Amino acid sequence: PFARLHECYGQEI
Amino acid sequence: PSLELSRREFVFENVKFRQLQKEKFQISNNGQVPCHFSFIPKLNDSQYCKPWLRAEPFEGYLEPNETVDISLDVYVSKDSVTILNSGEDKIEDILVLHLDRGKDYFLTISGNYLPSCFGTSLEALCRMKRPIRERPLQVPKEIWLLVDHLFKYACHQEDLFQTPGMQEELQQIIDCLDTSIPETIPGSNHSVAEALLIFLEALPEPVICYELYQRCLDSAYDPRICRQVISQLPRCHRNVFRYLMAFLRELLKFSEYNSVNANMIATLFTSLLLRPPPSDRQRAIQFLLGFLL
Repeated sequence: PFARLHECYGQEI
Repeated sequence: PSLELSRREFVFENVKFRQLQKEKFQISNNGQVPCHFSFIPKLNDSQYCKPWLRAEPFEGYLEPNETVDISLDVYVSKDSVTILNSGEDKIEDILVLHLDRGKDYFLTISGNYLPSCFGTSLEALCRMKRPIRERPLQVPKEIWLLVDHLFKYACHQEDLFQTPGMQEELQQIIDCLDTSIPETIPGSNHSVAEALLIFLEALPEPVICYELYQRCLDSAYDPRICRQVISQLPRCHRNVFRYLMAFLRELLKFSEYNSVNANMIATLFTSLLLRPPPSDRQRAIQFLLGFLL
């Protein structure tokens, strides 16, 4: 489930 | 005891984090007797210059009239990056070259520093949406970009986090992150991986804040209690810690390819994420391992 978190944290980038 | 100097004023233009500069000059004993020269601290200091500067050599003997080249070396390391980033210090200084039983020669150091996202706090980075030298982010875009690259290209990278990258590429990566939000980070996987480590190590405040450090160690053996210490961190620190733990667990899945095992991760990342201002080393790795497994 790393890809979900990473995608979210990439918001605004 | 007399010296002749090729020059006395030196300029260090566009100084960058971890990028070496050298300004060289020649000293020549123009006196009639042999002299001893050495750089000395200015009235009431410990050192003869600031940390980011060094003289090579800083002392010597000169017969009349042999010459010697002096290298004035500027290198902004993790010790100075934050104060120079902040403007609390400037690329300026005075070096006092001292003739044993004689004159003092004053060398003036000037120039300018270019701030880096490296050595900048997680909190300030999460508040800046554009590159430093072009609601807050959950994590700094720069750490996201590094992890993003590794996640995309390096999951199956042999010896990830065990092979050093290329110095040239490291600098390219840092400059890249200082000035852009790129589609691809330049450089090999090993370079990007090492840039990440350098980023964490350069943080003015570690991922796990200093004051929580000791509580982490004490709590090291109770997983419910470790997690709660983590809850005490500021939002951006908590997020970066969780983010990284999740990333490292992701890499552990590909261990058969990238050689990334729990041992290596523990010993490598513990000291980076959990710095103090022995066998505490053991409770530390234990603390981290608790999260990886």
